[PDB]
Amino acid sequence: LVEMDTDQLKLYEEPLSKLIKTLFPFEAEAYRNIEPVYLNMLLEKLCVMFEDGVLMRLKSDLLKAALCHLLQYFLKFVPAGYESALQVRKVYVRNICKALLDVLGIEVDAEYLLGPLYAALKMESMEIIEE
Amino acid sequence: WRQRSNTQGSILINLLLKQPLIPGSSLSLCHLLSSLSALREAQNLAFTGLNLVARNEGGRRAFPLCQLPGAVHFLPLVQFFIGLHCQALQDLAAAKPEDSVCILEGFSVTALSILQHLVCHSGAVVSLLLSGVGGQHPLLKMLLHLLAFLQASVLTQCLKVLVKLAENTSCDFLPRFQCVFQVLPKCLSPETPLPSVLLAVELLSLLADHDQLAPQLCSHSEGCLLLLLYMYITSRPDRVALETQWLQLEQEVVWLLAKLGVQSPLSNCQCNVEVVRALTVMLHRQWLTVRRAPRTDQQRRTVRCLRDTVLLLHGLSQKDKLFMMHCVEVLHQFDQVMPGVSMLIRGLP
Repeated sequence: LVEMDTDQLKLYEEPLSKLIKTLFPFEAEAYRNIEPVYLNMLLEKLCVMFEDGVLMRLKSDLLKAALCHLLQYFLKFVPAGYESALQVRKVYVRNICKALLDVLGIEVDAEYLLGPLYAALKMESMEIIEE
Repeated sequence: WRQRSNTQGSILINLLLKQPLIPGSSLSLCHLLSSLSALREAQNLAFTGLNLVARNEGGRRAFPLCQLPGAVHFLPLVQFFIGLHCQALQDLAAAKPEDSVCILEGFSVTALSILQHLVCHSGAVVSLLLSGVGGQHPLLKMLLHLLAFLQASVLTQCLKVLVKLAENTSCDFLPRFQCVFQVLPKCLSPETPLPSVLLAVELLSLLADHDQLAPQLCSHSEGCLLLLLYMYITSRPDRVALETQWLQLEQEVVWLLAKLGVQSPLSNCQCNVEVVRALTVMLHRQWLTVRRAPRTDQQRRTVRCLRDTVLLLHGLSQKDKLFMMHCVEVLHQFDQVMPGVSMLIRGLP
């Protein structure tokens, strides 16, 4: 929808997307916020968006930032779960990291990406804690 | 492609779901599907991958093949299951109960064969095999060692999987795959089953496309791998093969010969000596057809095979200036073959 909405997505703005982000899986996270049935697939639609990493495509940077914040929230929401794969998450994270590098190449502020970078530090810190 | 490709991926998942799609197994996946905990996690990932495969879909591509990341993920999980089957083969390699472990490995191999059918169904699973350890997949290389080591049927399934992989594989990738067969040809035996040998012949046709196997030649006789395989084909004991199935193995050899004939590149060669013996074996089959003198579909297939055999015999006469020297070894057969050729001309309509 966000690519399709275009100027209408700009008319919807970051807030209609933010309201959806607030509505689902926001802050509380846990098993209840994310459907067991959605499982990887709810993450996978986000992962496909992460794979596109289209911050530039979105008409509004703030809407893109809200989507990036939602992705950062999704990473905070993400906890290892049945039907969720850390390697799949790492591949999504790698797609997110490439998107983050593109945002880094042209970002006025780290903004949501700095929150994503903190999420990037998380798990990588766990890998440092182990490996 | 698109949703229809995803449905084809789902159909491959449905075949894995079906108990068992593989022959000789009561159940496929599920209890048969299931560190051991890591393998269980991989099996859950494979189920997620199967759900992902349902959700999402030149010459090496061949017919366009749907590619699913989940199918590739399932293939990695399948590789872990294959690794458990490989570990039983590795334990057998270490050895100088275990059969039950081999039976569990065989069920895993049957699952791997179902996975290989799924790999034929899904490009991404094939692509992961194509990338390999760095080439041959590390699990696949272990499987190739296992194939060298029921078990013969699993090896035949692996050879069939290799032939499917070879069609998926780029000819340069197939050449890197090629020469695995030369070790396999040494593994292949008259004692080893003819149906397995027919799968090897299908693998040999895939090998003929591969450049390294194409570099391997009938010339150099017994030392040449192709000639030695032809010599086994020339014996044609076919003890495992029965009736049409024995004819089908001969027909597969004829198709492989036709592929060699199509190729521009294709005694001194055991295979050339074998080809006169093979022509005599074809003549014996032709004599049976002459004795039959095509209402049965198998009989109709045999008549087409006899027409193919006659074309191969015509090609063999074109191939050798000394057609007569080859003929003199097969001359008692050749007089029968000439009667058979007249019967074949009568058969042609």
